[PDB]
This record gives sequence, structure tokens and C-alpha cells, in this order.
Amino acid sequence: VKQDMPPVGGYGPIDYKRNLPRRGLSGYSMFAVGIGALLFGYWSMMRWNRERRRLQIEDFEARIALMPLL
Amino acid sequence: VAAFLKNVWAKEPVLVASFAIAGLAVILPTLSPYTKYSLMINRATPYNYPVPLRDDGNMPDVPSHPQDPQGPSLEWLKRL
Ligand SMILES: CCCCCCCCCCCCCCCCCC(=O)OC[C@H](COP(=O)([O-])OCC[N+](C)(C)C)OC(=O)CCCCCCCCCCCCCCCCC
Repeated sequence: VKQDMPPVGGYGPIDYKRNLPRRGLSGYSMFAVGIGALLFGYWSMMRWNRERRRLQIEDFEARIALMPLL
Repeated sequence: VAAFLKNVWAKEPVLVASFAIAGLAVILPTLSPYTKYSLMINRATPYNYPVPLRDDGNMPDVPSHPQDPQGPSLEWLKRL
């Protein structure tokens, strides 16, 4: 006879339990990365703001030199 | 004070972080070394015109030319 039957060795194991990976860095790592990015941005903004102040002083002194003719 | 700090860090970390940032912003400019540098940077910006003065003949500080060594310079911000 022929009928719907599982095979001679049966069917294989089937996973039925939860599997969460558990991934990412430790919280100290992202805190250190954020703090380092903050410090780098602070340093770059400091340098560029000082340069901008120097350029503004230069432009203002050019204006002061140009004033009497106007 | 460690147990209380751990308790508030476990319950709401946002308040602990906010109070830490507030305390840092309160106590750090009072310990900053560049605040007086900011003071002279703000004071050295030439907004209005530097009008000259009349001469009675007795002044050792003010110059007669902008390129004379007498008078205040601005070397500290140029180097920094
Ligand atoms: C603009 C550029 C791109 C940005 C990123 C865009 C892609 C990522 C988007 C992600 C999804 C966003 C939408 C879904 C979430 C919406 C809800 C939401 O945002 O809720 C806010 C959530 C809500 O929190 P909650 O939902 O967990 O609330 C639970 C609250 N308790 C624990 C009390 C029960 O978080 C906040 O409100 C926190 C605000 C942001 C915190 C940022 C911290 C920055 C670092 C500070 C210093 C840290 C160091 C320690 C101190 C050091 C001091 C010197």
C-alpha cells in the first residue's frame, strides 16, 4: 500500500526555543566614543572660532581704516 | 552617598546626567584658565572708531603712528 507516512528514520530536529543573539558594545564603550567625539568637536570648534575672531578683527580694522574718506 | 547615587542612577539616569552637567557647568568656569583670555578677546574687538586726543605735549604712552611700538599690541591672540 501507499499512504502519507513519515520516512524510515523520521523527521529531523526542529528548533522551538527562543534564540536572541545579544550583541553590540558594552555601555562603557559607547560612552567613551561619545565623550571622545565631544572632545574632538570641542577642540575643532575652539580652533576655528579663534581663527574666525582673528578674521573679524582684521575686517573691523580695515573698516576703521576706511572710515574717514566715507 | 554611594547607595543613594546608585539608586537614582538605576531609577532615572536622566536626572543624574542633567545634574552632573549642571554642576560641571557651574563649577568649571570658576576653575577655567582661559576666561580672562575671553575677556581680553571681547575687549579687543574694534567696534567703534578709535578717535585720537588733543596734545598738551605730555604723554609717554600713546603713539603718533599705528606702527609705533608705543601703545597696546595684540601679540597674545596672534600666538595663543
Ligand atoms: C540627527 C542625526 C541623526 C539622529 C539619529 C537618527 C536615527 C536613530 C533614531 C532612533 C529612533 C528614534 C525614535 C524612537 C524613540 C522615540 C522615543 C524617545 O526618543 O524617547 C527618549 C528616551 C526616553 O527614555 P525611556 O523611554 O527609556 O524612559 C524610561 C524612563 N525611566 C527610566 C525613568 C523609567 O530617552 C530620553 O528621554 C533620553 C534623552 C536622550 C539622551 C541622550 C544622552 C546623551 C549623552 C549624555 C551624557 C552621557 C554620559 C554620562 C554623563 C556624563 C557627564 C559629564
